[PDB]
Amino acid sequence: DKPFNLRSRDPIYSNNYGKLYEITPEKNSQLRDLDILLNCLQMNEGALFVPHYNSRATVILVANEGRAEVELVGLE
Amino acid sequence: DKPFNLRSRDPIYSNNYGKLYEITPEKNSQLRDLDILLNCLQMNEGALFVPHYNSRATVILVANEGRAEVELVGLE
Amino acid sequence: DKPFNLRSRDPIYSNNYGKLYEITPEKNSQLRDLDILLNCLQMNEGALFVPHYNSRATVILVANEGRAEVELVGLE
Amino acid sequence: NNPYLFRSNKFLTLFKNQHGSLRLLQRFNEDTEKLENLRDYRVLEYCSKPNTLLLPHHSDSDLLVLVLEGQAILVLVNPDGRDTYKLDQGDAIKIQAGTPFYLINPDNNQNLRILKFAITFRRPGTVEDFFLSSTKRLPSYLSAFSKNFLEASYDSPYDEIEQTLLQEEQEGVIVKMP
Amino acid sequence: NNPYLFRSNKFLTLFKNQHGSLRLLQRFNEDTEKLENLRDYRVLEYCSKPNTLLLPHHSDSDLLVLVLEGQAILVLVNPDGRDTYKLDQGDAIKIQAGTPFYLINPDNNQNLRILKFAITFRRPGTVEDFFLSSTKRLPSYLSAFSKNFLEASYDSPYDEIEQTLLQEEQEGVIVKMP
Amino acid sequence: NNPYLFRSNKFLTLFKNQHGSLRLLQRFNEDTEKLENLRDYRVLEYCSKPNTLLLPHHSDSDLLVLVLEGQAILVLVNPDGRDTYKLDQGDAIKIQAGTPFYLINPDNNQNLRILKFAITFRRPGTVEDFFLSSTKRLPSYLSAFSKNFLEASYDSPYDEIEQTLLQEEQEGVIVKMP
Amino acid sequence: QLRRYAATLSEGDIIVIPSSFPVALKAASDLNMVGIGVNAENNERNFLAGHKENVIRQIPRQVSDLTFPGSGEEVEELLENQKESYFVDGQP
Amino acid sequence: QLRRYAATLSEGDIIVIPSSFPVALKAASDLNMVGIGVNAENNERNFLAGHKENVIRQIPRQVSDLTFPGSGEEVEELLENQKESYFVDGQP
Amino acid sequence: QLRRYAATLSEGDIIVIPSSFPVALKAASDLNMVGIGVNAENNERNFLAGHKENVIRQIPRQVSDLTFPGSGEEVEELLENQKESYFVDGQP
Repeated sequence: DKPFNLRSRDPIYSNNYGKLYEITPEKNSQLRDLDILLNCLQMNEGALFVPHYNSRATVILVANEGRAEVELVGLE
Repeated sequence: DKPFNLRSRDPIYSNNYGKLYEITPEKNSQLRDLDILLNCLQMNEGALFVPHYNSRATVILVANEGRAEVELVGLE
Repeated sequence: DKPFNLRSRDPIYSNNYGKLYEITPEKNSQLRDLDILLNCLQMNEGALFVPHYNSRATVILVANEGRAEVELVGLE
Repeated sequence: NNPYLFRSNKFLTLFKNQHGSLRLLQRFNEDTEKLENLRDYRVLEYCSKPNTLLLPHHSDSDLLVLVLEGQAILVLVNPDGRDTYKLDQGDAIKIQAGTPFYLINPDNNQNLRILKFAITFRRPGTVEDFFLSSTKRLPSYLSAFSKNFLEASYDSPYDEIEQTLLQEEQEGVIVKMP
Repeated sequence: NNPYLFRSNKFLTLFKNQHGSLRLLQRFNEDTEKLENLRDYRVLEYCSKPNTLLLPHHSDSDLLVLVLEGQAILVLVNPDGRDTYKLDQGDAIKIQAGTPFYLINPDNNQNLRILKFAITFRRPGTVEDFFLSSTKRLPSYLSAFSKNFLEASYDSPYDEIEQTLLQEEQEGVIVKMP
Repeated sequence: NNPYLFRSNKFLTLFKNQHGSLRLLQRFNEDTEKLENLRDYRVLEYCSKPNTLLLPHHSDSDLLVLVLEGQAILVLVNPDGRDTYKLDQGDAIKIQAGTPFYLINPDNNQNLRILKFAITFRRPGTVEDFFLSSTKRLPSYLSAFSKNFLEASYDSPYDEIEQTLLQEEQEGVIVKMP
Repeated sequence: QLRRYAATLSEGDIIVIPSSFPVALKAASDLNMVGIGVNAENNERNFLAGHKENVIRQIPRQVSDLTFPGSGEEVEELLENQKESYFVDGQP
Repeated sequence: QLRRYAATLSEGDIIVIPSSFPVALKAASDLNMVGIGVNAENNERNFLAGHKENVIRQIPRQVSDLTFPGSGEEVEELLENQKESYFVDGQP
Repeated sequence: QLRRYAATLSEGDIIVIPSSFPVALKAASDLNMVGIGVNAENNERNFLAGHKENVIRQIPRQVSDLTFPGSGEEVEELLENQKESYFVDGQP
C-alpha cells in the first residue's frame, strides 16, 4: 500500500549525458492493476535521446523542468 | 457448477430495521467470471437506508415487493 | 517461443469423410495471450459438415483449396 | 426527468401467451449517455404460470438467472448428457452462452417470476434466442437449412424430417405441461 | 499542426483561488481520432501554495498521484480508520476510486505541484469530484438530500444539521492552514 | 446480400511488384454493424515467389503468422540478438508487435502464401508497417529525422548517412535474393 | 452542477445507481429488492451517516473544523446522535 | 426474423461465422480450410444432427414430445438414422 | 504517407508518443521529464542508433546489403561510429 519513489531503483539508462528511470508493472503491484508505466527522464544541456520506439506502451510525456526539442515520426 | 442462494450466507448488514444480503465475486466463482455482484435488500415499513455510496460497482436495483422512496445524488 | 504446426496433434474429428484439426488456447500459450483459436478443416468431395454451432468463438473461415457450399443461419 | 430510472413499462414484450411472458429491458444507454458502461448488459424478466415449460432454445449471451418468485426446473443440455436443477426462490445460476435449456414451472398453485441478467459479447447490447422448435413467432432454425442439406445431415427423407422436426406443433414457446 | 502535442494552455481550470489551482487536461481523443486508445485517461495538475489543504472529497476514478515538486501530506480516509502519507517529491501513489482524501502542503517556503493521472471507468473519459464541504463552487452533496431524509439519517433537528454540516464555511476547496 | 461473406476481391493492395504482394482485408465492421466484435482484427495475405525476401520492418500490431503454402525463413530481430525460424507449411507464429522482421522464400520452385492475422490495439482496426528501408512506396523512416538529429545520433557526416542508410536502393519492399 | 433524482419504485421498477453517487432510500412499506452490481471487484460501501462505517466520522477533528462550518466538536457530536447503523427510522 | 446466408467460397474467399449461429457446409471438391476463431476460451461445438455430440438427441423423451411436432419416439428414431458423425455424405 | 512532428515543449507542456513511432529529443537546457506510459505490459525499447540495443545493428550483413543502399560493410561501419548509447551529443 505504501507509496513509492521514481528514483528508488537504479536508472535503466545512466549515461554521461543523461539518465532515464523506469518503474514497470512487472516490478510494482500498484501500476500492475492499472497497466501503467512511469519513467523519469534527466538530461544535460545539449544532450540527445537517440531515435527509438516503444513496442507496446504509449507514453504521455510531461515537460517538468526545461525545454526539449522532440522529433516524432508517425505514418499517415 | 451447482446454483446458489442469495441467503446462504449471513447478512452483511442485519439491523433491527432491515437486512442486506450480499454475494461478492471474491466469494463465488460464477460471479467472478462475470465481475457481477448480487445483493438482497430487506426492509421494514418506515425504515431508511442511510446515505452511502459504492466505490466501484454500479448497482442495478430491481424493486421486487413493495414501494421505496429512493434519493440519488449525482454531479452534472 | 518456438512456432507450432496445426497438425502436430490428433484431429478433434477424423471421420471417413473428413478431418478437422484444432489448437485451442488451453493447449497453447501463444494463442492464450490473444484468445484466438485455430483449426484446419479437411474434407473429401461430396462430404458434409453437419449443422452445428460454436458457443463462444466467432470463426473467420478462410477457403484455401477447393470450393465449399456453406449454409449459415442467423437471426435478424 | 431521470436517466437512471426504468419503470416496468420500459420492458418490451418478446413473447406473451395465456401461459406466460418474456420481457426485455431496453438498452440502458438508450436515452442517456450517462450509462455507457452498462451498454453490454440486458435485463429480461421471465414470467410463467403453473405447469408450464419454456421450450428448448439457447441464447448467444451468458445469462445470470434469478428466481424472484416460485420454484423451477431448469434443465441444461450438454452434448454428452443433461443437467437437471431444481431452482428455488432466491437461487441464482449462470447459464453459459450457447447451452440449450428449458425451464419448467412444476407447482400447480403459484406463478413463476425469473430475472435473467444478460451479458452480451458477440454483438454488444443485443441478445438473441434460437428456439429449436417451430411456432407462429418463428419456425425451428433447423428449417432454414436447404432441402438437400437437411436430408444428408439427418439421413432421412425430407417429408419425414419436415414431419418429425420441422412442422409447427404448439402455438407459443411456452406450453402447458401435460 | 500536431495531434500528439498538448500545450499547457489545453488544461481547463476546475478551480483556482489565491491559494492554489486544479487543472484538467482536455480529452486526448478530443481533436484527433489518432488517440482513441487514450480516451479513458485524463491528466490533471494540482497546484497549491504553502500551508494549504485541498478539502475532503472522493473522485469516481482511480488516481495515480505524482508529486512533481514539493512535499505533501496525503491523508486517505477509510470507513474504519484513516491512513496518513508523507508524500515527497518523486513519490507516486494510486488513490483507489472512491476513497475520500485531503492533500496538505506543510512547507512554509516552496509551493506544491502534483500530477494526478486519472483512469476512468464509470463514464469513460469523464472525472468527477464529490466534495463533502459546501462553497461558492458547489454545496456539500449531503445538502441535496431531502429535509426528512437528512433528519432521520443523522437523527438531529434540521437546522442543526444545516448548522453543523450544510452551511458554507470557506469560499474555496483549497484553504489556508490555521 | 451477405454481411459475413468476404470475397477475395475485398482485399486491398498494400504493395505488389513482379516478385510478390501484400494484401489487406477490409475492416470486418466496414459495411455491416453485425461484426462490431471483430473491429480490432485485420487479416492480411502475404504472397511472394521463389528466392524473395520481404524487407526489414516492424508493425504496430501483434501478428499471428500462418503459412498457407510453401516454406519460409522468418527472422525475428531482437535488440540483443536475432532469432531464425524455418517456417514450414501449416506452422503458425505470433510476431510480437514491434519486433522487426524479414521473411524469406528459399525454395526455387514453388511460391509462398502466408496469412497474417492482425490484432490491433494502438489504433483499433488499423495496422501500419514501418520499413527501415527506402523505396518508391516510401523512404526509410530514419530519413524523416532532421539533419542535425541524424548526425548526432549516428555520429557521422550527413552525406555519409544519406549515403549508407537513407538513399533508395531497390524499387520495392520485396526483393529477389542474390 | 448538483442534482437530486428522487422517486418511488413499485414492483418491477428499476433504478441504476452509478458508483460513487450518494444514495438513500426509505421503505414506504415492507420492501424486498435485488441489486445486480457490475464492475464489483474490490467494491466497498461508505456511509455518510450512522455509527458504523461513517466516513464523515473519521475525518480528524483539526481538519473537520475547516471542511465544515461547524466548530470542531460540533460536527463530531452531530455525527453521533445516531447509535444505529446502515438502516434507520423515519418518524419526525 | 430468420435468415439463410448460403454461398460457395473459392480459394481466397472468407466467411465469418458468428458464435451460436448454426452452420453447415458441403465440399464441392476436395476442401482445405482454415478458421481463425476469436473469443475462443471455453468454446465448444454442439451438433444438431449426427450420432455423437448431437444435442437434439439429449432432449428427454417427455419434453421432446412438446418441443417438436413428432410423437415422442418418432424424433428419437429420426435423430439416429445417421450412424456417422460430424461429417457426412450428400448423395440423394 | 510519412510525417514529422517536431516541437519544443516548455514547463507544463505534454507530448503523447504512440507506441512504435520512432522518437528522439534534444535537451535545449537541463531537462527533467515524466512519462506516463499506458498498455505497458511486456513493453520494450528498441534503438535505431547507438552502440547498445541498436537494431539496425543486428540485421545480418547479407540481408543488410539488400535493405539499405550501402554496401554490406558500409552500413555496419556507419552504425558504430558512435560508441555512446541511448543519450548523445549535439555539436556539429
